[PDB]
Amino acid sequence: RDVHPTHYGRVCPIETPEGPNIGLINSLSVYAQTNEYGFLETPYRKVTDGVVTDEIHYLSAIEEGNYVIAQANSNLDEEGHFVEDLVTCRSKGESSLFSRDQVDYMDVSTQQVVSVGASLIPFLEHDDANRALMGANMQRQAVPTLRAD
Amino acid sequence: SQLKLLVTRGKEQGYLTYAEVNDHLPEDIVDSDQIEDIIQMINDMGIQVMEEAPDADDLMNTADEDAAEAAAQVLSSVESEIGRTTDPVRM
Amino acid sequence: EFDAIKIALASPDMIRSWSFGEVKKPETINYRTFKPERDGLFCARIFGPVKDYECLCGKYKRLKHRGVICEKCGVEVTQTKVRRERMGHIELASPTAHIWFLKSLPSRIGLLLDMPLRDIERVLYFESYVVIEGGMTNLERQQILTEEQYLDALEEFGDEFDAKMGAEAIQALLKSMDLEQECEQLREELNETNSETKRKKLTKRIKLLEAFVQSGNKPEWMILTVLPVLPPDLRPLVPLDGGRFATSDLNDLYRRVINRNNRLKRLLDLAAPDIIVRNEKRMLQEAVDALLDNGRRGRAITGSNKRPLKSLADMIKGKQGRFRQNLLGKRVDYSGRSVITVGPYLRLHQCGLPKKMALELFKPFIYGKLELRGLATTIKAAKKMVEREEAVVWDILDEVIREHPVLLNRAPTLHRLGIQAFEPVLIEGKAIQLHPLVCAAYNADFDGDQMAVHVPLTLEAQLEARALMMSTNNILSPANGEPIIVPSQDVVLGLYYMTRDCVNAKGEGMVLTGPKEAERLYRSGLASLHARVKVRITEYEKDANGELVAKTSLKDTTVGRAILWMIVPKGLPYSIVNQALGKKAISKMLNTCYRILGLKPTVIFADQIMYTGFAYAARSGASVGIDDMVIPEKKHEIISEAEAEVAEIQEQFQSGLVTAGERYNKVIDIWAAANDRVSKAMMDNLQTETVINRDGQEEKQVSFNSIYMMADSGARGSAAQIRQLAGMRGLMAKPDGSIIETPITANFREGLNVLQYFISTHGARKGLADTALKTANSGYLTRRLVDVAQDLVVTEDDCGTHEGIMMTPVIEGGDVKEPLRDRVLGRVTAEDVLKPGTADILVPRNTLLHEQWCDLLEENSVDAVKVRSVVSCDTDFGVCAHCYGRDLARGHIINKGEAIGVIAAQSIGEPGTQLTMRTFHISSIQVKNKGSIKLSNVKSVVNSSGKLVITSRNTELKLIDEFGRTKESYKVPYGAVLAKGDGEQVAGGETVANWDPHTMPVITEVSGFVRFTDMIDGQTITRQTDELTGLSSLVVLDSAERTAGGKDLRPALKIVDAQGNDVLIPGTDMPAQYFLPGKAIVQLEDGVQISSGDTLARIPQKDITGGLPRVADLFEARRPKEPAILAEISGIVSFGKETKGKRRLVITPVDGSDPYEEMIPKWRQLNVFEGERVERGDVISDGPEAPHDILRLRGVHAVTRYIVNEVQDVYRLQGVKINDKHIEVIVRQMLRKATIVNAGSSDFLEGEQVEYSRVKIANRELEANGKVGATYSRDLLGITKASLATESFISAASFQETTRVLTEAAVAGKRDELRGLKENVIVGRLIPAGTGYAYHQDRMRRRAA
Amino acid sequence: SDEADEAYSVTEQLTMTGINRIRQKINAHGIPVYLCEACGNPIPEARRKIFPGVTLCVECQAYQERQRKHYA
Amino acid sequence: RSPGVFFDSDKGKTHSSGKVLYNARIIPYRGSWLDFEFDPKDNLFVRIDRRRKLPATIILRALNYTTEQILDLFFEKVIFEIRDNKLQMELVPERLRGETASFDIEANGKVYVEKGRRITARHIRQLEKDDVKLIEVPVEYIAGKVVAKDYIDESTGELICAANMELSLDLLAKLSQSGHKRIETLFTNDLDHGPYISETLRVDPTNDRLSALVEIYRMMRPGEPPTREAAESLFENLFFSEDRYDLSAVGRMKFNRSLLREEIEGSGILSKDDIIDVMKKLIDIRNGKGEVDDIDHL
Ligand SMILES: [Mg+2]
Ligand SMILES: [Zn+2]
Ligand SMILES: [Zn+2]
Ligand SMILES: [Zn+2]
Repeated sequence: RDVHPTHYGRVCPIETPEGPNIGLINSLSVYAQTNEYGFLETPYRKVTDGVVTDEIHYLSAIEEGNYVIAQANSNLDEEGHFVEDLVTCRSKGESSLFSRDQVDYMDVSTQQVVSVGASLIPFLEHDDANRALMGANMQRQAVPTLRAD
Repeated sequence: SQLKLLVTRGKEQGYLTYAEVNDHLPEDIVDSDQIEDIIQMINDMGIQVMEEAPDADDLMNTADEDAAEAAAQVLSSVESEIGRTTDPVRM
Repeated sequence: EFDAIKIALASPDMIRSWSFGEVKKPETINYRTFKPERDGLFCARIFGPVKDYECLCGKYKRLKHRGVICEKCGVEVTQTKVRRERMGHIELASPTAHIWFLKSLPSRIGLLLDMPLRDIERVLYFESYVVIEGGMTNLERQQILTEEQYLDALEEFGDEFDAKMGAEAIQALLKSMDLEQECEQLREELNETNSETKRKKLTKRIKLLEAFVQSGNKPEWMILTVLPVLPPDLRPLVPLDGGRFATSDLNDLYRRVINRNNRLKRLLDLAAPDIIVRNEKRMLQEAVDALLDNGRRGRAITGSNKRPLKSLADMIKGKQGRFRQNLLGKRVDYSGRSVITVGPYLRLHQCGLPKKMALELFKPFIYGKLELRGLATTIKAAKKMVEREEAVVWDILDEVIREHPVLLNRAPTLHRLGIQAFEPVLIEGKAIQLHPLVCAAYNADFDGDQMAVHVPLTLEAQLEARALMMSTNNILSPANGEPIIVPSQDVVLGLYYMTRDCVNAKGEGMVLTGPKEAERLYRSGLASLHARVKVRITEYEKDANGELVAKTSLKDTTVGRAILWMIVPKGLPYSIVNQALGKKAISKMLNTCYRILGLKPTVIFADQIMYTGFAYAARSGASVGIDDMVIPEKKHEIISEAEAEVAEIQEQFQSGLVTAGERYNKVIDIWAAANDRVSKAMMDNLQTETVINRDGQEEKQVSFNSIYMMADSGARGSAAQIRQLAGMRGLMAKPDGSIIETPITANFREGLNVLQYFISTHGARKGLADTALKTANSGYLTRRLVDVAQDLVVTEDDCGTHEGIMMTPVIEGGDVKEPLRDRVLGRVTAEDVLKPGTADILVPRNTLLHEQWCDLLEENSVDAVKVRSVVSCDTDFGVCAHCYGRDLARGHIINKGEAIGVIAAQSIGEPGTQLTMRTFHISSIQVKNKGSIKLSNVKSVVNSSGKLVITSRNTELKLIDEFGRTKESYKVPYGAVLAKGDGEQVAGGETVANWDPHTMPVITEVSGFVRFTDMIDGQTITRQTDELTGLSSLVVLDSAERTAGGKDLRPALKIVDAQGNDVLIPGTDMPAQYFLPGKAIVQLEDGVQISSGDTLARIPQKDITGGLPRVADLFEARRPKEPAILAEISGIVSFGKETKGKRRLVITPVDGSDPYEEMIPKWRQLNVFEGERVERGDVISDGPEAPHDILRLRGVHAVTRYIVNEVQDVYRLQGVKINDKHIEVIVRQMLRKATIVNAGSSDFLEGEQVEYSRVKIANRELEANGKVGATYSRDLLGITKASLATESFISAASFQETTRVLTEAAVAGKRDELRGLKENVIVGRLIPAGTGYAYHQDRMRRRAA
Repeated sequence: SDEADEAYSVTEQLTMTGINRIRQKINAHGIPVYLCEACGNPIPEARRKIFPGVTLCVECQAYQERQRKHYA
Repeated sequence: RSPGVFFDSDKGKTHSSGKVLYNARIIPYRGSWLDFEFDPKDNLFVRIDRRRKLPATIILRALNYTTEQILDLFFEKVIFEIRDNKLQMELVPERLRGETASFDIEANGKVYVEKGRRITARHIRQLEKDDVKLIEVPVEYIAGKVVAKDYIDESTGELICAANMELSLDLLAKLSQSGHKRIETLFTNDLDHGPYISETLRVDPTNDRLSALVEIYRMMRPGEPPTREAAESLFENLFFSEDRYDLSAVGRMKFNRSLLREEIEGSGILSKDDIIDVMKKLIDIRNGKGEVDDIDHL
């Protein structure tokens, strides 16, 4: 019934039907694919020693907990070098600060944590979580109008 | 009679799993229907044999009270027999 | 019409009278012409005809033959309603054991015969034999046998030997037994011989036997001979669409029974070998047993759908039987639902109602009125007129609607204000516009919540609704007299914005001729709504006897307050509106108006508050903008310093100066402190930040930041939510309760990035999940509590008693947690309240302590009143009005007829929804107030140090001031070194007790010689020597170390005097030889006399839960296994045998019988000295005290005070307000079973449990008679156990196990008298509670007359 | 009210009575002890400076917490 | 939920004390389950498909393992020597990291730690930087240990002391008469390397492979007479048949990943390697190096 620190980029953390079955009908995130086995995987930019390459790399859930993944909102100096020394990352569940030369992967784009429903909300980052949940659920019931605007 | 202290275990816990009621059974029951009937007799007096850990934080006692000693008698007796007297077909 | 309902066995004779002919064949219909086939499961001639007044022949199709039975095919020309009341019998070829009396646990054929269930189950399924009057040869009557021994003893005897098998045997047994015979034989051989389990079970059996004799039953009617069949229309075979019939399983089951019955009959005709007929009998028995209660014993027969098909019990018993859904909750006519909207234009006694809804719910009213006014000739013409909806139909509608109030109800009816009744204002629309103030009660809001309107038809119903349920009649929460009409959010913010004041607004300073001039300026535009001003207001007061005397003055107010003054009624001071009017002030305004001007002016005034509030919140234009969520500017500094803190702790961790858990704790600690600091920075920046200037420089006033206004008016919001808008939103928790170590240091005004948002998601979804579950399990507490307390009703005006309880201010830990004015308000005083010097009888002894009397109490500073309680009433089967109090939902007093049990359960289950669902947790005695000492339960010694060391146990210090009332509570620990004495003068700053928790004295009374009497060093002593001080300590050890040389000996540290004789302790024949427990810090070794109460021997060394489930357990009355062991009797304590775990402790009286032993498990640290003469109802083990013990020792009043305090504290830690009558009435419903201390002159078994009213009526009847009656012992059961044992069976079979209650009430011939509230709802008569109380009374005097 | 309005208070009680027990494990009193109450080692000055009133050396505290972690 | 091996805790909700139990299921895509449940007294109990619980090492014995190599698998060794004077011991200093010495830790003739001391990291560095390679302690330090393997007489072929034997003074007494110099006890600490399989041996009713298969068959389908190779057949088809039991390829991936196997794919049938790796990972989760699985973990 609840979210785990490996839902990141695989299952929407906010978009669920509130009511009787919360967290059982979790909806898929934007870039989430399924592994060759059946496991969900999400992309990550391969970041070698200090440069964030634009070759992407689909990590599954069992593997992502053995890498220092970057943060989607991490600046870059026109070449793929983080313009901070330390950089926000999430190594094993607990997020943290990690030095420049430790990140193993970066995130593909910042909408990769939320589902298609909860990505049409502007200013999602200024809302209570449950408010965005109710918001996605109620966007999913909108009746088409005469003149769609 | 490990059955008899199985009953007291299920009481002093307030619940029984299928694990416990598979542990403290008679080792000689092969006809599953006997297991069915006896777990029903257990639940009839308390305590209800759910299949897992829960009742952890559910503090709700409809199992009073004359049924308790009678059902304990029936359980203590089920070992004295081997069945079945419940299926007409097999009889 | 009728009266009590009798249930019992049914003979075969009575069953043959019930029927209208026997069903022989198993066929239902005729498959091509679907006439019900004769004469089977749907027989026209047995179970009535299929068409109204038409026989199945076709020959008789007119009413003119109504009543003749067609000679061609036998049917009786009648109504096919008759096809729902006839029954038919099935002649069983062999007898059959009724599975209910067979396998109910306890088996009634079993313990009516005293035969084990296994043996009857053997004889039934023919695996055995059983003798019945086995001649005068060898075998007792009940003797089982088998095939083998049977055929053997038959060689012995062909006659004088009767061993049957199967239901024939059990029947010949049941009939051959003699109830009077075995009952009196058990009498004899239980009288002349008594043994514990023997007398237990045998007197149980004789109870059952004489119950069977007292009833009209017969012992063998448990064994079916004729079987009845339900009427067809109750088990129909309805034709669905497409020639695909639908039936109920009962047709399949009846087919299965009739088939095997016929097959058995044919076998018996053929004279088959008894193997096959045995299998046939067993098959028929399984058929009947699956027809009666399928799934009971033998793996229920499954229908054609794979499914275990239902039987008669499953149509009765369980969650789905009759008793539960259609017998309690039904779909009801004249009813509709729709979406509620606001409609502020209303009064609070009306509700909008759409013309479509109104015209449709009110059809027969309009029809009758259109044909009464002549607007329509017939009723058919009236229907046509309405369905065309003509211009006069609407006017006739508005004529009908006028005074007919409609009931409005919402989905989760959590309490009795969930149903109210309004007058309908027709509303050209489609939404039920519900008045705003009422949404508090209904718990409603306008985001889609549907409400359901019901119409009351009769005149008694309209008068109930208009007199008992109108929305203007319930402005007080029935949980507590505080009103439920408090304005919520638009209106408190409008009222707040009005009654405020800038520091320099328009039109400031000017003085006004009154409030009318205030509005004449404001609307004109010459004064801001809050610009301070002097205005002349004339406020009234009801100081005299109903004389509202005016007093005028020039008050210093604002334009807003004076404009709002025009809506306040007369008798209210201007001080009520000269404040800033948040939500609390705007609630207590309504509250004072109720306490002064009664109810009508309060409803009018509340409507006026709402109108003026909406109007001036509209005029305020008070929006919210993103520029209003002002971040502080010292935020980045606070966050930076907290980050430096966590970096330094992490650095210390990297240098091995801390564990992991402690680095984590310090991180969470510094983050909590930084979060609090940012909250404070923002609130300081935001509350006063309006900085204005008048005739000069500058001056900071409270802010007008609209977010702050809505948070500070109590309109919407608080410190925390703006902490999340402006400050940082703190530490977010994952759902286990373990807080994440990095906090979101941002707000919602600045975004959260992806990680911080993903972190808030955890706790957010946890909270969402726990409200989506907390709702679905909503009325479980209220429902569980009305099962126990439903049948309770205020049934007498006064019971004339002087019992009661001593209501007192609650003072726990420090100071008062609630005054006496609350806990006494509107309860009847039991005995006279005298003044402090007692001076006269001040408060008479039957005075309804309303607000004047609460004032007149606190104006003499009383802190203890003997108030009548519900639980200590005297009336049987009810409660007298006075010993309950006043109906806090109506104000005046309880009436004869209020079903206070239901409203108590509701008043505890409603506020139970504001308590969290999952459960929940949490040096010296320095004076801090001005007052004077008072030590309670004190027995001390003033040692040579001049200090005080109290030798008692229950000694604690309370603070009593100039008036006498208790000021503060504190406990005085044992040997708490008191610098003061007792009762003398004190001030705040002189620590009254200094005591060291390291040591618990053995304080002597005498400054005498030490003496180690009975102290064997090495066998009763341990040779301790602390070489720090070099301390010669002959310490005493427990009974867990030393040898058997002094094992149960007693190390006695005694103070004798300075010549060598033992100093007797003053009062008894024991010198002061304090026998030593183990582990004692007995520093001083012998030969050193010391002060009167030094620590010669020194003993070595408030969590509260809060869930609603803590309430459920508080009521279930469970014995926590860490229970304080009270003292079964006052008197000299003493120990005994040791080292069993169960160690002996016994208390001897001066007078009574001494020997009472109790085995204290040695896991618990004992807490009473060896030779202290102990009180009654003391404590030895300390911790949880089981309430059962509190009852059995301290009495009823002590257990009620305990449970009331437990529940009240669980509700008070969140601030939920609930009265005491409710917990008291539920507690009275808890202790309503008693058992007798002496069987006495009455007709009661010794250890039998009977309802306390039964004992107390019989004993009153007996001591009014010659003898003296039973000496009872009150008992206490939980709600879940007390609501099981109840008197009716129609009631207690609705919600209990149906089969067990029905079988017991059947065997016992228990005729139910409809005098409860569940029964009279099931049967469908008037409840005895409310309006129906009068009818039930006058019908109770019709009979008995 | 609504789903989110009560869910807020459920989460808020959760967070508050989760902060408070982690913050109550913190020692705020003052009584220097100088000797780990299990092993008698001298608690160094610095590890007594961070948490005043700490009555265990870091080694014994790590042991006791490792033991706590399995609920023994 | 995918096939594979899962480790869960059942945290503080069955026992009264609150101690957690740390079971370790093995669910295959098709076949028979296998569960490994501790008990409140820290006893490994393997229960094949959900019926009655059995002691742990009975399945190991059915794998044709006996007690000595079982202890060699599930433990480290400690080697006491009769150094001509009251049984002095082999020592490596990092083992002791968390000890409370019942003696005077001394080498070079030099007391490293006074007796009674909770063994410190300080004395750790002292030992190895000074490299203590054999210590001497009193005899009641070996008085309560357990012997690793078998021990039988050179006199009459009689048992010195059985494998997995609690120690005493007479046991070392008879070892001296046997001339034994290698006391193989185990390294069991309350904190990290706890004794669990040892006590589970103590509770094991059976002693050899045939007894184990007898017990297993009596549990699987009771009533029928057992038989040596009949029980052998039942067991070796229960989790070793290509026909019956199979963790599919995803099951094998989850398995070889949940134990940190270098490979990623293999058989569809279990092995001694697999069940022993499972038991090891379980007891090392109990020790405190590892973590139970979150169920919702995607
Ligand atoms: Mg709503
Ligand atoms: Zn006819
Ligand atoms: Zn009364
Ligand atoms: Zn230590």
